[PDB]
Amino acid sequence: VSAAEVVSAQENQTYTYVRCWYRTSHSKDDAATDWKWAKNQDGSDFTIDGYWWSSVSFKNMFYTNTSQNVIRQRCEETLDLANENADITFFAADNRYSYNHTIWSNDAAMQPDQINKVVALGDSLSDTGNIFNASQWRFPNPNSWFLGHFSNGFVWTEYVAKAKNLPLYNWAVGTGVGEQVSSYLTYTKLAKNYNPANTLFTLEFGLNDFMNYNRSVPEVKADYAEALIRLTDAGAKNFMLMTLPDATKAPQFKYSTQEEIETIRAKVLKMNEFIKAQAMYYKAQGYNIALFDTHALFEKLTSAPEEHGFVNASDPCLDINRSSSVDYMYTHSLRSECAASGADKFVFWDVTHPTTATHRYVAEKMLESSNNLEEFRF
Ligand SMILES: [Mg+2]
Repeated sequence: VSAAEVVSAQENQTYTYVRCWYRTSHSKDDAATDWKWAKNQDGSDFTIDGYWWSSVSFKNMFYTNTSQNVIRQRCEETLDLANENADITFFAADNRYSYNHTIWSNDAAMQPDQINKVVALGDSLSDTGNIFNASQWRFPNPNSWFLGHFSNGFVWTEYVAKAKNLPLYNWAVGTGVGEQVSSYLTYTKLAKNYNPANTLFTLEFGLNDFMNYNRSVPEVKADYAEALIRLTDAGAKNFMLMTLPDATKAPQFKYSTQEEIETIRAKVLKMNEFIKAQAMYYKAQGYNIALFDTHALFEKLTSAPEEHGFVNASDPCLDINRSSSVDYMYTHSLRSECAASGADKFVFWDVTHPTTATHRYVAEKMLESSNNLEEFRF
């Protein structure tokens, strides 16, 4: 995008409204959500000033001078739910028909030298709503998956961002990581006072490539190395990396052959050694890298769930008893064991994805790692 098209979009100042989403139930066993327009204390509609921009139709981001904390506070005050599990999220919307557009809060010209946002790249372990908006709010079904998250609540990146009180800008899609990098590079050219050294990047991918597309280990390794080359060349300094959990331990592989399981598992182990090597490579160059061994953690969770506060690591919480992508389009009841224990005691929500309690557990172990993240300046 041209420097003239950047200033041209920035000068096209308007306003929009804020859609405040929330979990309707007080229990995380129920994924259903609803929304209200953010209001001011006087009862008038809350608006934010700024400019829109999109590289392609309906894929709009709204850029505002208003901070994420001010917007979050307006939603909290408007909703007044007395719901400890409200799990509020918010977006820019002109009216009830708008998609859920991400609000980018522009940084100040005089930012201190400290991490001030999280930018996530990856797949369904990280997506907070991209494929959901792209599918017109149909995939995954919003009665059985929490508002576009492939789980019953927040994913690990949201828990990390929450713990550090940082805004989270998500590029993960439940379109490839190379395209997500290109998209991140394009949208941030429209951001004001953007310094990539103040961004904490999260990156996880490879499971979809091995599980769904049967991609070779070298091509996935090459794409991963490419994503880090492109981000570091564009000024990225801070990363949270993770090894891949062995997805063959998820319930969906009850329905796969042993030969398929062994193939995928072998690819995962090879990729994980490469991820560890990549983390070392960037650490050696002076980058701030936090590597967490999610693979080792999932081996423990799936072999001894009781040692980690879980009762079941073998079945989905949802009553899904097959592996079919069609199931993401429909509403499902919880299976009896999960309705009895609560979803906070199951490792898996559906046949593939962790519950939000597992996502929180992973986030907390990641936050602990590298001496409470001693190389990052928050
Ligand atoms: Mg490649």
